[PDB]
Amino acid sequence: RIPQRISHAEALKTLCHPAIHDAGPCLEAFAQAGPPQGDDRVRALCRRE
Amino acid sequence: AWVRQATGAGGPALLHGQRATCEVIL
Repeated sequence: RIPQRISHAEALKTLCHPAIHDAGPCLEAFAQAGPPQGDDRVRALCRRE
Repeated sequence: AWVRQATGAGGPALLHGQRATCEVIL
């Protein structure tokens, strides 16, 4: 029973990692599964960007 | 087409068991 603290700045090794901010695989996973079949979703498919 | 899109337009996911409910407006 020795008190042990954990927080953001102690977790900062993995928080400040470049593969966290790298959403390359997250890009490709978002590109694999297309739009689901919802009445909201088919309408929300529109041009803006 | 809005109301069913507002909600709910043997499922695969069940950790505990079967489930029941009902509703009375009071």
